[PDB]
Amino acid sequence: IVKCKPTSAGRRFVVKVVNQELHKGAPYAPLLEKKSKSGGRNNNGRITTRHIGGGHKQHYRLVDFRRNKDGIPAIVERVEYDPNRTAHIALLKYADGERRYIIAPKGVAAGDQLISGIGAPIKAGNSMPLRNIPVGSTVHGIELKPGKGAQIARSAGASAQLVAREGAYVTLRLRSGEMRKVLAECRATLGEVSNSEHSLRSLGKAGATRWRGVRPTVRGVAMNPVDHPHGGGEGRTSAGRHPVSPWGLQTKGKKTRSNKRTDNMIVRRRK
Amino acid sequence: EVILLEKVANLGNLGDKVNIKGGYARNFLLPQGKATVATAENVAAFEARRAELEKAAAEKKAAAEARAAQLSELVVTLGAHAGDEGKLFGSIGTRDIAEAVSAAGYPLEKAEVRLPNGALRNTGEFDVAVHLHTDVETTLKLIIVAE
Amino acid sequence: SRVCQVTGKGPVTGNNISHAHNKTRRRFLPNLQHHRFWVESEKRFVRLRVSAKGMRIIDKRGIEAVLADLRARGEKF
RNA sequence: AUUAAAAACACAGCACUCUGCAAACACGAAAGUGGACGUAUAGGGUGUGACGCCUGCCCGGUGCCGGAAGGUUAAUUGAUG
RNA sequence: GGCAUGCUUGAGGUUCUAACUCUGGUCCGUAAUCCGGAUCGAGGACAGUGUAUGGUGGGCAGUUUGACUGGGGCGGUCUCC
Repeated sequence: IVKCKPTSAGRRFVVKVVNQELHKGAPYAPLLEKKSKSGGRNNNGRITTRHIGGGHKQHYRLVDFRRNKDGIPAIVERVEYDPNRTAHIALLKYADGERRYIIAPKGVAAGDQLISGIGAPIKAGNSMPLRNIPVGSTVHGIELKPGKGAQIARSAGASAQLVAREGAYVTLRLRSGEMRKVLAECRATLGEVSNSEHSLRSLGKAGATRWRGVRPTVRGVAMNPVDHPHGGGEGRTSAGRHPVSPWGLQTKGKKTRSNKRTDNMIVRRRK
Repeated sequence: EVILLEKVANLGNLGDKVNIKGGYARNFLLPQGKATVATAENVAAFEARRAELEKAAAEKKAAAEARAAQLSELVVTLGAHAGDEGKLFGSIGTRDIAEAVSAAGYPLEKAEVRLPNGALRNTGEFDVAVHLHTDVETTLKLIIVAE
Repeated sequence: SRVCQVTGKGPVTGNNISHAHNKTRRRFLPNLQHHRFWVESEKRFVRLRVSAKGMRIIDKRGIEAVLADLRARGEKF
C-alpha cells in the first residue's frame, strides 16, 4: 500500500494497493467466458437501477463454489487478479489435471490443502461440513441449501464465527451482527478471505470512479417539485418534508424486512 | 363419510363409518387405499367381501409378529469418526442412515422430516428421528463408534 | 387466463362504491389453486388448477366423471 | 440546440440509515427480468462537498424506533326485549 | 361446592407428515435444463393466493377556494329596530 506524490491535481490523494504475489499476465483459457454490460436495464428496456454505465471489457471467470471433488489432494499454482470481484482467486490443480478457480484464502502460492468429507482437518482452505468443526472457529464460504454453493462471507477479507451447536442446526454469528441458525450438512471452509487491504484505498479523482462503472448522482434538493419529493424551492431550501426516497419511502430509519418465511432461522436481529 | 378399511390407526375399526375432515380423507386415507367413500351402488359387492375383509384382518398382524424379532436387535454398527478425542467429528447422516436401517431392518425409506434435532453432538449413543409413522414418530437408537 | 378446468369461472367486473358513492372499477377473481388428484385407472397423479368450488364437485362425483366430460369437451386432462 | 456559461450541477472525500439472499429496491395485471451469475471491506437511499482546525445546548411540536399493563376500536357471532 | 369421564367448542403450547412450497441436488423427454415428469433433501399446516373488513397512504386523480370596493390587495361590511 503506497502513497502518491502530488505531481498533478489528480495524483495528490491517490492511495494504491500494489501486490507482487499476483501472477503477471495470462488467465487460464478454458475457465473464461463472455460477459455483457447491462446498463441497469431489464427486458422492458427501462432503467431500474440508477447510476450504472460505462466501464471496461471484462471476462467472467467460472469460480467454483461447490467443491464437490473429495479425497483428491489439490495443489495451488498461483494467485490471480479477478475483475468482477473484490477478493483474489487461486488456480488449483488436482492429482490428475482438472484445473479450477476458487476464492483464495490467506494461504498463497503452492500450499496443498485437501477438499473432502472430512480430511487433514484444519488449515486455511480445507472444505468440510459444518458439523465436524470446533466451536469458536472462523469459517467462510457458507452454503445454506446443501449442494447449492457458497453464499455468505465471500467478499474481501470477510468471515464468520461459530458460536453454538445443537440438533440439526449449527448457529453462527455473521459479519453484520445477525445470528443465524444454519443446517448442519452445508459445507464451509476454514480461514479468511485473502485481500484485506481494500478498505484502505482512495480513488483521488472524479474520473477514477467513472472507469469502474458508476455514473454521477445528483441530489434531490437540486431538482424541481415534479421530479423528486424533496423538490424545488427558492435559494437553498432545507427540503421541508421528512427525508424520503424518490418514490416516497422514508429513508432515515424505517424497518423494511417483511419476509415472514425465514424468521424462525434468525435468533437475534442485527443491532 | 368414508367407510374404514384399516384397524391400526387411532380411530379405525373393522367396518364402522366415521365423520372426518374433508382434508384428512381427500389427502391421506384415500390415495393409499385405507378407506372408501360410502356408496349405495356397489353395496352388494362390499357385503360379499366381508369374509375377505376379516381374512385381511387376520394377516396384517400375522406378518408383524414375524417382523419385530429383527428391528430391536441393535446390531447396527455405524462407522462414524472421532475415535478417542471427545469433540464431535463423526459423520452423522440424514440420507445414509435410511440405507442403514433398511439393509438389516425394514426396507421402506422416505425421509420428508421436519426436524431441528437432526445432527448429534459429541461421541456417544444418541437418537435420530427416522420415518416410522405417517402422523407421529419417535426417535430410533443409533450406535456411534470409531472408524 | 384465470379460468377453471371444471366449472368454467372467469373474472368479472364491477364497482368499488365508497361512502359518498364514488364509483370506480375493480375485478372479481375466482379462488383457484394448484392441486394433484390421484386416479386409480391410470394410477397416476394429474395436476390441474381448479377453484375451491371445483374441489367440492370432485367430492361429489369423485374423479373420473369430471375427468371424462373434460375430455368430452376436448381438453388436455 | 436558437438572448443567461455562473458563485449553479458534478466530484474525490465524510456521516447517517435500511438490506442475511428467492435480499432492500425498481419495472411489470401476471410469468418473469434488472440488481448480480454479485453476498454486509457488498448493494440501495438522503444530506454535506479536496485539505487544515473543529462541529455547542433543546426530545416540548411533527416523524421514525421500543414497550405492553390498561383504556377505546372493524367486519364476524346474535343472548334478550 | 365440585368429584370425577364423557359428549361436543373455543383460545393457547408442542410435535408429526400427507396437502401446498423449493429462483436445491441427479435421471428422463433432449442434441436444450425454459418447461414438465420421476426420485431423494429442506421447510410444513406456516408461507402464499382469492373474497369480506380495519389502518396508513399528495405515491396518484377529480375538484373547490364569494361579493361590495372613488383601480384591487390589506382592513371594514353582508340580517333585523
